[PDB]
Amino acid sequence: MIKIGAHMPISKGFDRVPQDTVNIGGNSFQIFPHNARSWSAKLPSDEAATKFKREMKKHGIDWENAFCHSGYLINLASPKDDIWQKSVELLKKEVEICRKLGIRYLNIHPGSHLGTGEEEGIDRIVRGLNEVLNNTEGVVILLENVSQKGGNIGYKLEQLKKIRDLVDQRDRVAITYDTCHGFDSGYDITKKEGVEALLNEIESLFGLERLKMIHLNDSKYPLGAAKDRHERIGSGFIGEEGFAVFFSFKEIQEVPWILETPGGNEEHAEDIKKVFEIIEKFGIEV
Ligand SMILES: [Zn+2]
Repeated sequence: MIKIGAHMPISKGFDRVPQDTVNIGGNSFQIFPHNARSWSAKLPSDEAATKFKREMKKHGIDWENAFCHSGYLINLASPKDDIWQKSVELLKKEVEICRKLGIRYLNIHPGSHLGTGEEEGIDRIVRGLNEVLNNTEGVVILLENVSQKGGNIGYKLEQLKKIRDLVDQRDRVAITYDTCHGFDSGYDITKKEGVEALLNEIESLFGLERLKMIHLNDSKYPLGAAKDRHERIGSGFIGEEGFAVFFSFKEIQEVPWILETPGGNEEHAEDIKKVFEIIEKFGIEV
């Protein structure tokens, strides 16, 4: 079946997310683990966590379709030690928030070396991940591919594998594929050859079961732009045709599609409708 959803607001409480998900036509979702302004974040209370799990059960949300996404502050590739340390300590807290909520996945951008070098930046990420993983249990951290802006690490899937193969607990590191970041970086999912090459690269670098989530974003810019601006499904340079090709692969259908396109619940409900519209219009099986 198609597993699809969106990044959901948590400002009215975690427990409202399951209901909001089915109300936009989804059965999967992504959420921030908190709304902290700085390096310290609160845990959900026992009460909040219980309500969240109860609503999850009520609405039958598959726990393999529910993700947390870490915030913008954390940078494990930071050349600043104090930023690296604080980032490490906040990520641990975020893992513990996931544990409390029952969330199995925490998704992050690997980091930015801010112009101090990709190789040293990768080692820092690796070391940060070790400190986090070796001091926590259960939760799997997902590495997201990103756009090639500034010192971003991870715009090539090769970079995610270099990080992952050096981590102590590899089984607790997996992969998220963002279609907009990939498109920025030359990954052409608008052609079947492109999708096939993507799949082969994922299979060879990590194995296909390491692909835990797809961030389904159209792009404001052409293939290779490296611009990192998301676009509504069907309104960008990937388009209805591009996504139709992408959707035709069973390997792609196996993974939850999570929207990070502009707007909120209202706009995302439309994108979800658009996805099924594309599926119907182009005669995609299923
Ligand atoms: Zn992200």
